[PDB]
Amino acid sequence: MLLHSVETPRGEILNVSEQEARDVFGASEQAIADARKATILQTLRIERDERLRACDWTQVQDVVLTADQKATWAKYRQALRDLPETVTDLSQIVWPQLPV
Repeated sequence: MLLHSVETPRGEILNVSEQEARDVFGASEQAIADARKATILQTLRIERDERLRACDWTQVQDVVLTADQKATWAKYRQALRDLPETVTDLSQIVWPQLPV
């Protein structure tokens, strides 16, 4: 996990570790925590969407899988959605790992 954006004293930096941000760019510990909160907040929402759209290869019934397999995968999406879609993602998301 690296901070997708730290607005350091020398300006804005894209895709940077907490180490690199402080070491080279001289980012504040309040600027690290902020960017950490915000990278987490970005990751968890997008990650839920990733689990849906990446596993969409099973959801398209064109694939040659059993109804059981496709149902387990239709449950995979629906279980991620059964978990409340966390607005302002400041809670450790624990969701299903894929069956196959």
